[PDB]
Order: sequence, then C-alpha cells, then structure tokens
Amino acid sequence: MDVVDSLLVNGSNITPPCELGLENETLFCLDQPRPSKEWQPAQVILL
Amino acid sequence: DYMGWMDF
Repeated sequence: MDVVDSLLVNGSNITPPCELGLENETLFCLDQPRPSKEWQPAQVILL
Repeated sequence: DYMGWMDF
C-alpha cells in the first residue's frame, strides 16, 4: 500500500502480538498476517 | 474473502 507501508509490515494485522518463547507455534492474540497488504486493516476503518 | 466484507 502507498498510504502507511511501514505500519502494514511492522505490526501488519489489527490483532495485537502475544509471543512466548516456551511455545513453538505462537498463535496467542496474533493470527499470522495472510495476505500482508492493505486487507482486513483497510476494511475495519471502512475502505 | 477480505476485499469482500465491503468490496465497494
């Protein structure tokens, strides 16, 4: 995306991070960005 | 689909 590219890669999705080193596949809070572009963040602001 | 909820 042209408007705010650095926010749509660092962070990416509207689901917040919870990353624990003890767990291998960390699916706590954040769902893994698929696809990483404008996507669900643009639809939640209405765009 | 993500572009789909409001595709307009």
